[PDB]
Amino acid sequence: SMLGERRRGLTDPEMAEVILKALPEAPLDGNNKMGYFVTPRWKRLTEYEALTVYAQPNADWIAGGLDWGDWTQKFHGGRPSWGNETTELRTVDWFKHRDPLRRWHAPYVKDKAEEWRYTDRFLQGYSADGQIRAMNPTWRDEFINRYWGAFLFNEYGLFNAHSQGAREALSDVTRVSLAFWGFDKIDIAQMIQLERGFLAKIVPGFDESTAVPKAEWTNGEVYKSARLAVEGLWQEVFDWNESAFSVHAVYDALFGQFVRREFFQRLAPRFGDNLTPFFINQAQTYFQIAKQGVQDLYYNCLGDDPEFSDYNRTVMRNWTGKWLEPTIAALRDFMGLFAKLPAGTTDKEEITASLYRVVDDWIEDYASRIDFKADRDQIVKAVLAGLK
Amino acid sequence: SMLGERRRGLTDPEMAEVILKALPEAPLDGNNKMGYFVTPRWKRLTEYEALTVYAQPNADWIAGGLDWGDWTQKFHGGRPSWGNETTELRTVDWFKHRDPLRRWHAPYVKDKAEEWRYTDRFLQGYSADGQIRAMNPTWRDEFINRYWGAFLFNEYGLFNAHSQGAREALSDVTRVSLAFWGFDKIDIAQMIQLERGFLAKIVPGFDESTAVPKAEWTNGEVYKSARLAVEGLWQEVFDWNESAFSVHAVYDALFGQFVRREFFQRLAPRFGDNLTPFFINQAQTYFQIAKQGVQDLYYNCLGDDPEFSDYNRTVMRNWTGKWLEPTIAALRDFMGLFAKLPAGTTDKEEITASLYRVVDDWIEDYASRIDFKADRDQIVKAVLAGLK
Amino acid sequence: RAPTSVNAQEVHRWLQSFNWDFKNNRTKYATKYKMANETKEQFKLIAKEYARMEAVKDERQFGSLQDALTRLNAGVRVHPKWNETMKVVSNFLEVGEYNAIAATGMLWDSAQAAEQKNGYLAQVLDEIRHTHQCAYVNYYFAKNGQDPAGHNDARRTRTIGPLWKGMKRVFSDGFISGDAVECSLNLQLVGEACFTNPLIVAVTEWAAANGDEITPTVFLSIETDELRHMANGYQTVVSIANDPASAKYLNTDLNNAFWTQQKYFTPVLGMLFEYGSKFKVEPWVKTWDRWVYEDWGGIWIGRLGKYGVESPRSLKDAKQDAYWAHHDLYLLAYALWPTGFFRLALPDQEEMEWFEANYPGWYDHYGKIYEEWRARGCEDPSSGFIPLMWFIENNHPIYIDRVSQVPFCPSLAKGASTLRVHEYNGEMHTFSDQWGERMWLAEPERYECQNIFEQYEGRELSEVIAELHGLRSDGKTLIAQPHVRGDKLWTLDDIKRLNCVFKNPVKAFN
Amino acid sequence: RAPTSVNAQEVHRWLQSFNWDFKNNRTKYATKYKMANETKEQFKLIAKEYARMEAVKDERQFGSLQDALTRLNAGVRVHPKWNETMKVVSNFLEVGEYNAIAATGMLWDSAQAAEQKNGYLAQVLDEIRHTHQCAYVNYYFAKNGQDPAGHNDARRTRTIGPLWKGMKRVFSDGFISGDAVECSLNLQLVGEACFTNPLIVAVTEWAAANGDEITPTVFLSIETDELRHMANGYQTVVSIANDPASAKYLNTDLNNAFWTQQKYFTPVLGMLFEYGSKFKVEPWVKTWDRWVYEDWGGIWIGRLGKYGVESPRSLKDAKQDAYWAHHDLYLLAYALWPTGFFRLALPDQEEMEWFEANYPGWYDHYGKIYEEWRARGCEDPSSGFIPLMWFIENNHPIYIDRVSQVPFCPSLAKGASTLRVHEYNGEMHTFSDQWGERMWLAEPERYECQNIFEQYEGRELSEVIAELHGLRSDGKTLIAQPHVRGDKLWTLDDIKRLNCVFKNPVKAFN
Amino acid sequence: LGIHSNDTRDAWVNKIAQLNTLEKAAEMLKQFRMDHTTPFRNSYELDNDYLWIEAKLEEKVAVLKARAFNEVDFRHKTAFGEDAKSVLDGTVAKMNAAKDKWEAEKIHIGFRQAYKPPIMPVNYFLDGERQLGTRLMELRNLNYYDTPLEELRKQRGVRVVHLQSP
Ligand SMILES: [Ca+2]
Ligand SMILES: [Ca+2]
Repeated sequence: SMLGERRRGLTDPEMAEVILKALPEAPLDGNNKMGYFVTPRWKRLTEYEALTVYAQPNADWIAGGLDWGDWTQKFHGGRPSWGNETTELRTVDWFKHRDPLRRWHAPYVKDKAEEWRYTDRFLQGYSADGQIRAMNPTWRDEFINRYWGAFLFNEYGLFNAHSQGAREALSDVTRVSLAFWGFDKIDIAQMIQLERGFLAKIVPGFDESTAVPKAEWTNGEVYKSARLAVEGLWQEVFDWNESAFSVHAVYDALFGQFVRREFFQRLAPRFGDNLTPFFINQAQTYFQIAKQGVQDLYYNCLGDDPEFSDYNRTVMRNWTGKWLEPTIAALRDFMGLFAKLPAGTTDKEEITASLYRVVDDWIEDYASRIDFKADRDQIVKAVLAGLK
Repeated sequence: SMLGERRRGLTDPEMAEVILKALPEAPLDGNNKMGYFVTPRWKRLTEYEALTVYAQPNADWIAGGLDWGDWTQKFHGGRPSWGNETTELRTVDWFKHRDPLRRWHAPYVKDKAEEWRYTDRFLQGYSADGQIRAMNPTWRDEFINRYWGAFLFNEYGLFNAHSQGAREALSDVTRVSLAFWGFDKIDIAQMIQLERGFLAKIVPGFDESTAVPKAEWTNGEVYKSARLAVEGLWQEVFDWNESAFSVHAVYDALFGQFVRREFFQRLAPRFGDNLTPFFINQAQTYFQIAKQGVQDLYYNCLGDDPEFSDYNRTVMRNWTGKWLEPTIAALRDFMGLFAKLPAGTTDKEEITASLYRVVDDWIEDYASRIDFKADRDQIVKAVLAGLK
Repeated sequence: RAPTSVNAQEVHRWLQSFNWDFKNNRTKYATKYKMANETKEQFKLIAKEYARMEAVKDERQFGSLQDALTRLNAGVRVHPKWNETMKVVSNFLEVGEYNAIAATGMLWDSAQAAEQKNGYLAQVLDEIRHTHQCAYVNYYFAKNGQDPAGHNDARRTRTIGPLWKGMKRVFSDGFISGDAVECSLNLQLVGEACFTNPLIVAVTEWAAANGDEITPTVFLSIETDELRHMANGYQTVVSIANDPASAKYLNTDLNNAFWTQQKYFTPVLGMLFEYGSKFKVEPWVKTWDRWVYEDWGGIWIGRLGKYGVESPRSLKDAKQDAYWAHHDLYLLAYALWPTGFFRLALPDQEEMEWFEANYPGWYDHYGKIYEEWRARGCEDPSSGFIPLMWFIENNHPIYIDRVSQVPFCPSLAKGASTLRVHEYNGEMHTFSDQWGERMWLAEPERYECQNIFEQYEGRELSEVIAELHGLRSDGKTLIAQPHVRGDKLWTLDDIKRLNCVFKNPVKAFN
Repeated sequence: RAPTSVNAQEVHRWLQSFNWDFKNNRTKYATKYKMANETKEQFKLIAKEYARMEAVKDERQFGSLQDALTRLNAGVRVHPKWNETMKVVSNFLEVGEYNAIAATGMLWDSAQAAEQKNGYLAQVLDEIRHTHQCAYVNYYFAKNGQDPAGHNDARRTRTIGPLWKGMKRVFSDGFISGDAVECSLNLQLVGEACFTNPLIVAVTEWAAANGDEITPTVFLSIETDELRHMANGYQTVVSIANDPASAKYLNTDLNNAFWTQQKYFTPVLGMLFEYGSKFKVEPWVKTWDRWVYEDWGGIWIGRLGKYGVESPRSLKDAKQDAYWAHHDLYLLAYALWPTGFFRLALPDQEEMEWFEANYPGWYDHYGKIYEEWRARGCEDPSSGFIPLMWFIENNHPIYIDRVSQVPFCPSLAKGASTLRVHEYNGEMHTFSDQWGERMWLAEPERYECQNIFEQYEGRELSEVIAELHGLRSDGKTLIAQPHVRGDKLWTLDDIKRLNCVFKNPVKAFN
Repeated sequence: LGIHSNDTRDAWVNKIAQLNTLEKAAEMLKQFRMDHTTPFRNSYELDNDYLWIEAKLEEKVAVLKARAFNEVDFRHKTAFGEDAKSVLDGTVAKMNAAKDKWEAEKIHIGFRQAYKPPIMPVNYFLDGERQLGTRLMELRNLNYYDTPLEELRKQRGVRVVHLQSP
C-alpha cells in the first residue's frame, strides 16, 4: 500500500495521541549528558569518551572498574573473563587512557574510507597519466615486487600480534585503540599488496602473486631476523601490553620506520616511482596516528602512574631491552639489502645518515620516556655492522 | 517547552488525520522517475542526469532546448540571456554532454572534502615524521617556493578563464562540467600556497608571502610566455568554448602537463621532496578527471556532432593552431628553468624525452581527435631552442 | 616535529594577491560601474574547505532523506494541496538558483579584487548546489510521493503555463540580463534579502504545517548557505559606492530591481502559500509587510544608506497591492488550470472563512466567483466548463504584462489594475503598471517576450497540452487538475470537448 | 594509459597467503578443538573497503539522528514506558556487543587460516561499532529525551540491579570465558543466530509501535552488519568439523550454549517487550517459538547437521519453562524496582486485557497481584509499601541462580518451580534447573558469581542505592520508580523509611 | 561500610602496607589465595572482598618483585625463585599424566592458586592456562551428561540441602 499497514507511534494520530498524553510536562531530570560521571581528559567531556568510557563492565577489583563482584562465568580452571593476571603492568585505573585523536568507530572508518576512495581516484589518474613510464624497470620488478612486497608479511605479523590485546585489554579505551593499531597494520599490508595487483594491471608480465615476496620473507635472508622478531612478538608473548609496547615502541619504531621511511620512502622516487610513496604516505600517517596512542597509554598513563610509575617503567625498560636486540638483528639482515642496489644508488654515508635518524627519533619519542638509557652510536654501529 | 509550540502535520494527531483523510488510495501516476524523459547516456538514467539535464531553461532556438519563446528580460541592446551568438561551435543539442564521472554537486564536494581532510592528516603525519629534514634546501627554497610557487598564478589564471563560460555555457551539463574544471584549478593554486604555508610552519625562515613567486610570475623570464598565454586565454577570448577548449585541450595539456609532471613531479623526488608530489598527485588526478569531460564535450559531442562534425573540427583545428604557438612559446621560455638546476640534475636527452612524452600524449588524447596535423619533432625542436 | 597543518584562513590571507595587473585584465561584460580591486570578502574560504562544509550538510540532508524520512513515509504523508504546491515551488526555485549560477559567474567576472571574485565564486558553486537540491526535492516527491506527475517532468511541463514566464524574469533573465550590478540587485540586494531568505524559511514553515518534512530538510540546508550570499550583495554596494556613476545609477537600478522582484513574487508566493495549502501559517499580507516594508524596507535598506542607497520610489504602489494581488492571481491561475503541471483546489468552507477573516471583502468578490464556478461544475470533467469560459462570457479579458509576464485582469482585479495598451512598429503591448510601462518605453528591445496568447493564438487548448507533453503516463490523463481528489481526473479528451481556442485579447483593439 | 585501479577482492585473493608457518604459530587460548588453517572467509574484504561500507551506513544514521529526527523531536515523542525500556535494551546490548569485541579477538587468535582471522577481525571492528552505536542510542535519549536518568549513567547504575548480572553471563562472560569455541557458540552460533539477530529487528518493531524512531535508525544499521557475524559463526563450526574432538565435544558445548542463552533472554526479552511498552507488536510466546523452535532450532541448526551438529538436548526443557518465564520475572523485577536504573509501570486495563487474551490465566495470577499492590499504594511514596515486602509477608523467597544469575521464586512462579540447594565447602548454592546444576557440579570454579542478596546482606536498601548512585541529579529522587508518571516520584528518604534490609534467602535452610 | 568501601577492605589496606619484603608479601598472597579463592578456598568469610583485596595484594608483590629481581629473573623467575618454565613444563606434565577430570581440575586450580602473577611471570602463566585449561576441558566435556545428577552430586561431594521438583 501507499501508507503501509504498520502504524508508527510518531506519526499515527491515535497512537501518538496516547503517547503525548502520557508524557511529563518537562524532562524528569535536567542532566541530559550521558557519561556525565566520567572524568574528562580535556576541557569538556567529548563524544569519544561518553561513548567509550566504562563500556567495559569491569568490577572494582580490576583497577578502575565501577562494578562489583566476580564474573558470572569464568574459564575451566577459574581464569577470570578479564583479570589483572593478564599483564605485568599495574595502574590506579585502566580507564585513564585516551586516544589523543579521540577515535571511536565512526570517525575511524570515516577517515579510512576517505583514503580508500581517494586511493581509488589516484590509481585511476596515475594509470591515465601514464606516470609509470618514468619508472626504473629493475626497482619495479625487484625492490617492489620482492622486497617491498615481502614487507607486507611483516605488517601482517605485527597485525596478528594484536589479537590477544583485543581479547585481554583491561578497558574500553585501550581495547579500542589497540584494535585500531592492529587494523591499521593489516590495512597497510593489504595496501602493499594492492600496489602489486595494480602494477600487474599496468605492467604486462608483472606477477601479483605473493609466491615470490612470500618465499623471500619465509626463506630469504633479507628479512630473516625480521621475521624471527615478528613471530616472537606475535606468538611468544602472552602479555597484551608487552606485545603492544614492544611492537609499537620498539620493533616497528626502529625496524619498521627504517624500512618504510629510510629505504623506500627515500629511494622509490630515484627510480621514477611516486606510486609506492603514495602508499607509504598512508602507512606513515598511520604510524604517527598510532604513536600518539601508544605514548598516552604507556607513558602518560602507565609510565607516569601516580602509584606504579617506577614499577611500570622498570617493566617497559625490561621489555625494551628484551626486544631491542631482536630488532637490531632484523635491521642488520636488512642492511644486506643495499648490496643488491645498482651502483651509485646510495653510498654508505647516507645509509648511515638514515639509520641515525630512526634511532634518534626512537630514543626521543620512546626510550627517553621510560628512561631506557640507550647508546645511539652503539646501536647504529651494531646495525650498520652488517653491510655488503 | 519539551514539546514546542509549532504543530507539525506529520506528527500532530489532529493535522495528520486531516491529511491522511485527504490522501488518494494510491499514487495518481505510477511513473515515479523524475527526468524519465531524458535520453540516458548509459544503460539506465543516472541520478546525475536526472538532477541535472534540462535544469537550464533554454527555448528550442538554442539547440536542444525544450522551452519556447524569447527570454523575458534581455541585456540593453537586445542580447539574450543565453544565445547561440556566444560561441562559434554549433551542435544538434547542447544537452548531449555528460561528465563521464557523473559529477553533480554532492559527489563533487564529497570527493574534494575527502581529499581535504586526508591532506590535513597527511601534512600532520608528514610534519610529525620529520621528513622535511632530508629535503634539499636549494630545491625547497628555490624551486618550490619560487618556481612551483609562481605556477600557482598560472593555475589561478586558468581558473579565471572559466568565469565567462560559467555565465555563457549553453546547457546545464556543460555549465556544471566547466564550473568544476575551473574550481579544480583554483583548488590546485590554493594547494600550492598551502604547501608554501606548510613549509613556513615547519621550516625556520621560510616566507609564505606570495610576493616572491608572484614577482617571478609577473616579471621573470621562465614563465613570461606562460603568463602571456594565460592572460590571453582568460581575457582575450570571449567565446566560452574557445576558452575551455584551448585551456584544457591545448595549453594545459602541453604546458601544464610538462611543468607539473615532467619537471616538478619528475625532479622533486630527486631532491628528497615527497611533499610536492603529494599535491601534484591531486592536480594530476584532477587533470585526468577534467580530461574525460573535455574529451566528451569537444570530441564525443561536438567534434563528432552528426551535423556539425566537420564544422566544429575546422573551428577546433583553427583554435589549436591559434593557441599552439603561444603554448610552444610558454614551453620554450620554461626551458630556461633547467639551466638553473644544480649541475647533473637532468640533461638534454631526458628533457627532450620528457617533451616528447607530453607532446605524444597530447597528439593521442587531443590533436588526433580533430585531425589536427601535428609534427611532434617540429614542436619539440621549436621548444628546445629555449634551452640555455 | 610536532603534528602541524594549515587551515583555510591561513591560505585565504594571500588569496587577494593571486590576481595580477595586465592591460586587458578587465570585465568582459557591459556595466556602468567600477568594482574596486581592493574590495575584500567576508568569509575566508578556499575550494577544499568550501567543499568540506557543504559535504557535511549534504550528509545530514541526504542521510535524513534516505533513512528516517523514507522509513516514516514522509514523501506520502503530506497534504495533497501541498504536494502540488511543491511541484511549482521547488522547480521554480530551481531555475532561480540555476540562473544565479551564471549570474554570480558574471559577478565573478565583473569583480577585479581576488577576494570579491572568490566570494562570488563560492556562490557560483552554491547555486549549482541549490539547483541540485531543489531538483532533489522534486526527485524525491516523484519517487516517493502521492502524485509524481509534474514533479517528474516540470523542466518541460512548466513551459505550458503562464506563471512560468514571470519566473524566468525575476529569477532568471533578471539575474543575468543587463548591467552586472543591475543583475546583482535583482538577485541579491533585493531578490535574496527581501524575498528569498524570508521565503525559504516561510516555505519550510508552510511545509511542516502541511505534513511536508522533505522540503524543510533540504531548504533549511539551502538556507545555511545564504550567509555568504548576503555578503555578496553587500560588498557589491561597497565595490561601487566610491564610484561617481554609483550615485547617478544605483538608485534607479535598485528601484527597477525592487519592482521587478515584487511584481512577480508578491502575488505568486502569496498565492502558492494561501491557496496551495490546507493548513495556514499566517496571512500572506503580514508575512509581506514584515519583509518588504519593515525588515527590508527600512531595516535592510537603511543600513546601506551610508552608500547613497535610498528607498524604492515604487514601494507605495507595491504595498498598495500586496493585499489583493495574490487573490487576483489565483483567480487567473485556476481559470487557466489546464495550462499547468500541477493540481489546484477551490477554497473549501473553512478556508473561505479564513480568507474573509484575514481579508475583509474577500468573499463578496473572489468567494462568490469560486462558488459560481463550482456550480458551473469546474471540478467535474463532464461539466464541459473551464473558468476561462466564465471570463469570456463576462467580458473580462486576461492580459499578460509584456514586461513582468504576470497575467492580469484589470476589469476584475483589486491590485494594480491599470491597463495601458500601446502600439509600436506593428506590434501591440499591454502593461499593468507605470513602472513596467516605463521600463518598456525606455528599453523596448529588452522586453520582447512573446506571451502565451500570442504563441497559442488560434490553437485549440488540448492540442497545446498534448504537444508540450502535459499528460500523465497513461498518455490520457491531464497532469493539471481543477481539484486535488484522487477520482474524476480530467483527461485530454475532456478538454478537447470544451473546444477552447486561444485568442490574443489585444487584437480587439483598433 | 586507461584509468585503472585495484579493488578489495583483488587483494583479499592473496590474504590467505599472508600467514606463514613457524614453531609456535598457534593459539594462546585453551581449546579442545583444532581450527583448520585452510579455512576461508565469506566476504573478501580489506580494511579499507570495510571502513567505507560502514562509513556510508554511518552517514545516513547520524544524518537522520542529527537532522530530521531531531527536528521532529523524536527523542521526546516516545511512550514513557519505552523511554525507560531503552535504557535497558540499549545499554545491555552494549555490553553484549562490547564483550563480543573481546570474544572475536579471541576467535581471531584461535583461527589459523588468514581468512578465518580476517573474518573474525571484521567482527572485532563490527562489535566496536555496535558498542558505540548502542552507546549512541542512550546518549541521544539522554540528550533529547523525557528522562535522561539511567540513559546517562547506565554503565554504573546497572550494577545495582539483579537483571544486569544475568546479562553479563550471556553477553559478557559467556562470550569470552571458556573454550574459544564454547564462547563462539554463546555469541554467534546461539546468541546472535537465535536471539540477537531476530531480537535486533523485533526491538525496532516494538520501538516504532511506541513512537521511538531513534532505535530503528540505529539498530537497523547495526542489523546490516549481522550478515558477517552469522558468517563467522558458521565458519567456526566448519573450521573444526574435520577434527575428532568435534564429534566428541561440539554438541555438549552447543547444548550448554543454547541453555545458557535462552535461560536469560527467554524471560528478560519477553518481559522488556511486553511490560516495558504500551503498544504491543506480537505476543512474546509466538515470537519465541518462531525464533527458538522453528528458525534456529530447526532451519539454522539443521544446516549444521551435516557437520555432526545436533539439536540441543535441553530444547524440550527450555520450551516447557519458557511460557510463563517473562511474566514470572516481571513480578520480581517490579517487586525489586528500587534496585533498577529505569522506571517501571503496572499493566493498565487494556494491557491486562491484552495479557489475559494472549496468556489465559494471566489475570487470576499476575493481574490480581498487581491490582493488590496498586490498591495498597505500591505507586505512592506515602504508602510505605514496596512489593518486596509482600514477598516476605507471604513467605515467597526470591533466589538467584548461581549459574545464570536469573532471579526466581519457586513458591510463586507459575512457570518452573524446581529448586535445588547444595552446600559445598562452607558455601550454599541455589539452582533453578537441572542443566545449570550440572554445569555447576562439573565446573564449580567457573561459577562463583556473588548474588545481590549475598553482597547486600544485612544492608539497608536506601544505603545500597545511595552508594551506587541510584539517584537523579537532585541527589534526592531515585532514578528507578514504580510508575512512569511525572509526579509523586520516590525519593531516597521514602525508601529509607521502609527500613528494608536484605537477607541471604539461602540461610533459611540452615 | 558497604560495597566498594568498608572496614574489612580498609583493614587489609593497612595490613598490606606493612609488607616490606618480597618473600613476606609473596607468601601472604599465596596464603590469601589458599584461604579465600576458588571453590576449594579455606573460607568464604571474605567472599565479598577477597577479589578486591587480592589485587591490592598482587600490587605489593608486583612492586616488590620489581625492586628485587633483575631483568632476566623478573622475566623467568617466580617471586619464589622457582624457575618459571620449569614449573610450567612441570605442571603440564602432571596435567597430561592425569587419569580423569577430577585429577585434572585439582591441578589447574592449585596452579592458579600458587603461581598467579605477580608470582609466576604472566607469559608462562597464560601459556600454562592454555595448556592446562585445554586438557581440563577435554576430560570434563567427554560424556559430559553420562552421569546422573544424583551420582554427580556424590562425586562432587556436595551436601544436598534441599531438592524440589514437581
Ligand atoms: Ca625571455
Ligand atoms: Ca489597428
